[PDB]
Amino acid sequence: VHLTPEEKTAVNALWGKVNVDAVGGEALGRLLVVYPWTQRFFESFGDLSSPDAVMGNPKVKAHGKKVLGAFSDGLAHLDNLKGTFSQLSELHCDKLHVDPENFRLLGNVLVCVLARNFGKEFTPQMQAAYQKVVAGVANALAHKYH
Amino acid sequence: VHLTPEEKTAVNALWGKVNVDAVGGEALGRLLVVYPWTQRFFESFGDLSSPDAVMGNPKVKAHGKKVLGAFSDGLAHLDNLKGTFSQLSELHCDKLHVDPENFRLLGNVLVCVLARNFGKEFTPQMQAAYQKVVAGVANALAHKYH
Amino acid sequence: VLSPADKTNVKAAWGKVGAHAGEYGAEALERMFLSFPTTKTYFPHFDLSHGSAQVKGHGKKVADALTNAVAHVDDMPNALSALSDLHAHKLRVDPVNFKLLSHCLLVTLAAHLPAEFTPAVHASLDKFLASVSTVLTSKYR
Amino acid sequence: VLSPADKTNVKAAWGKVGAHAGEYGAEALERMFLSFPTTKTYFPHFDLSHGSAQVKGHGKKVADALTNAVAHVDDMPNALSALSDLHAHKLRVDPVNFKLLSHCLLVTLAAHLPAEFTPAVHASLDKFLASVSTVLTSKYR
Ligand code: HEM
Ligand code: HEM
Ligand code: HEM
Ligand code: HEM
Ligand SMILES: [C-]#N
Ligand SMILES: [C-]#N
Ligand SMILES: [C-]#N
Ligand SMILES: [C-]#N
Repeated sequence: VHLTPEEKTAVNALWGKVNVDAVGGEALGRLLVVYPWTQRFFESFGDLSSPDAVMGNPKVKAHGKKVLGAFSDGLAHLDNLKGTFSQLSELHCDKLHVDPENFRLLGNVLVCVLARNFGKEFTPQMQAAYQKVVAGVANALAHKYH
Repeated sequence: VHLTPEEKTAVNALWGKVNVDAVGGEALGRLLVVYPWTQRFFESFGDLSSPDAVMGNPKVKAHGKKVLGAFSDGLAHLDNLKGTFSQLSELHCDKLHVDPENFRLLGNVLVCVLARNFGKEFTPQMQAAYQKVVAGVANALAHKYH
Repeated sequence: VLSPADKTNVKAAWGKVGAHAGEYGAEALERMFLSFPTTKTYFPHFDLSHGSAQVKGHGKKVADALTNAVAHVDDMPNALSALSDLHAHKLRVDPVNFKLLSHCLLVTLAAHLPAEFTPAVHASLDKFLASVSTVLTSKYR
Repeated sequence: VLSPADKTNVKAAWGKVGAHAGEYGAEALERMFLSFPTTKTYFPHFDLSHGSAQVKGHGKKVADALTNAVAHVDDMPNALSALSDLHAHKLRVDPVNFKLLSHCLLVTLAAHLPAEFTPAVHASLDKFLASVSTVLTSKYR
């Protein structure tokens, strides 16, 4: 993932304002809502019967927070993404059987939360940077498949 | 792409019966007919205004031979695919802008064509073996995106 | 979205399939389970062995479902609502799996009906299955 | 397949756009051009420079097309037969690009109308935009 000097600085700046305790949960939540079938991988999380149940579910919030954690791990090592996500890939890929297409969906859903929580500060330029970031995380997330 | 010995003799045994002057044209023609939008990348080829025109098109048949060859070339280098397919990946991804999903579709159409030209011989085991190949070829061509 | 011409190739096509759909449905599954191992996690307690009686009978079911889908190719959401409830509400089946199945049914069909599986019929059958996949993988009640 | 609840969310949410319908269409377009550069290959002779008038104008039509889409959300194939003729027959736009713009529209909405972008409306706008994408990438004449 190449980010020009300006991008790297603008990316981090917004990411530093990201409510590490609410955004991860809203991203995972939304993924579960907008793309229903993804719920099948989370049958142990409890209630997911309604949009309000999903967003308000404790295990969705707690886990989503771990998800953002992984993303930040990616933001800190954009040059060693495959080594950074080698552990998570074998899990999703060979242990959980998650199809790669869902990585791209979550990556995109996060971008939407970000746009919703930051508004006009999430400029088209800012978006473009985050789109290379999410693609890189998703791509590295599927390496044990390529 | 890893193939157990048995598969390697079976795959290459069926492939050795492949008419090298038609199958490629059939697979490419079918892609253009089944997934219409792929015609945009071949707009100077002339008449693609109907299935018959597409399948009969001289240039579709000619280019399809070049496509099959790249596929035969892969069957010979299943251990260095991203390497062997590096130039074409550069061509298809950076110069052409062909979304990766289309590589997957072409690989499958090739399979359908194989099933159509060989019948009972194209067994579920044979297909299974061939699916690993095409996905291997599509992944290699998509590398520039990875 | 299917065209009139698409609906005509579909009906005619499935027509020759006739009493062989059932069998074409079992082969498809068998091919899907072999070439795409991960699809079996949707069938844990099944007996997915080469030629299993369970695979052939279930194949028959998917087979009749498509037959029904074709007769009602104009109002499929209403006709397939029950199976929509199953794969989308209960099984929560990832849409990628349907492409795998649709593909395997095309391969199977191409293998049995060489002359009928023209490029035109191919296209149409693909659009048809894709539309069937969308209804089964959607939550619309 | 859209549910009776999906249509209801879309109608509520695309109504707040009001006069900012093609201020939002221009943004999603720019967002798309900047985020996913290959999409600009569909606009060879367009001034795609930042703040271009041609992209603004083109953003208006896009937005109005969606408004007309919302209005006939239950007869889109007929409603959007012309756009289908343009994108499917004449421009042969690869399906992946509709996913890119859709996503970019979902960003212009979450940015401009946060209180509308509830999870249920998000998921409903996504399905709705996928249905419009199918209709415009399908030849159904
Ligand atoms: C590309 C973005 C993604 C990232 C960065 C990510 C990251 C993670 C992390 C860090 C864990 C926890 C590791 C552990 O403690 O063992 C995890 C678990 C998991 N992820 Fe993901 N994930 C992503 C996408 C997905 C997608 C798309 C799905 C499929 C819907 C998925 C399904 C799961 C499941 C089922 C678990 C195990 C949950 C449990 O604890 O029961 N993930 N993920
Ligand atoms: C995954 C299988 C594919 C293989 C093995 C393949 C192989 C080839 C080869 C060997 C060439 C020759 C270029 C050279 O001499 O360097 C070529 C050209 C080309 N391919 Fe592909 N290709 C594949 C898929 C696709 C797809 C899906 C598209 C998009 C619809 C596509 C579009 C093109 C175009 C536009 C050209 C240039 C044609 C021209 O001469 O004007 N290819 N391909
Ligand atoms: C257009 C394609 C498909 C059709 C027409 C179809 C049809 C059916 C039908 C008719 C049933 C039986 C309902 C009953 O019990 O009466 C069924 C069950 C089932 N289907 Fe599908 N199906 C399709 C695709 C898929 C795919 C892609 C998967 C996942 C890989 C899948 C997984 C299942 C499962 C898990 C069951 C329940 C099996 C059991 O527990 O007995 N189906 N399907
Ligand atoms: C929600 C999806 C979309 C809608 C509703 C839409 C709508 C429209 C409309 C209304 C026109 C104007 C034609 C006229 O009346 O003069 C148009 C033109 C066009 N669209 Fe789209 N479009 C969509 C997606 C796309 C996508 C994904 C692409 C590809 C990147 C694309 C490429 C074009 C092109 C190249 C033109 C012709 C532009 C020109 O030369 O004036 N559209 N579109
Ligand atoms: C991870 N979800
Ligand atoms: C190559 N087509
Ligand atoms: C059921 N397949
Ligand atoms: C059309 N944009």
